Amino acid sequence: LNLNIVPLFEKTLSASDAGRIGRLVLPKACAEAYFPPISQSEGIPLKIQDVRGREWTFQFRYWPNNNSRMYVLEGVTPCIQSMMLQAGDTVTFSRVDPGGKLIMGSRKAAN
DNA sequence: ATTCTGCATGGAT
DNA sequence: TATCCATGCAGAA
Ligand SMILES: [Hg+2]
Repeated sequence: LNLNIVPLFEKTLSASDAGRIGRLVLPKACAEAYFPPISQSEGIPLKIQDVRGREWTFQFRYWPNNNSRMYVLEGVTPCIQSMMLQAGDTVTFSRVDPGGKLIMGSRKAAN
């Protein structure tokens, strides 16, 4: 059958996202809009392939923030290093239709 | 000291 | 006023 890659959204890494803590923050709008919906704080494990085949597995989860939710992927440090990534570079998420498989990529900062 | 948690804050807009 | 995510910041180990 016929296949296509739908871009979902991107995230320009912050220091907090890029450093040692291992959590990459997702803006709520984007999280709820493009990832599986989730009803509990401690969310689900989420598998994302990269261009060169490799599956990564993060916990996709959130906490109560104000009267809403703040969202994150936990356990990302391996992947960031593997991709030689820093604050200011950018990660792009993307979906493959039909079937809705999640994949990812990144690019270096503008300089 | 250190890393991990689980939020809460407040700066930026 | 409001929103909200980058970073603070305390337990707990
Ligand atoms: Hg990654």
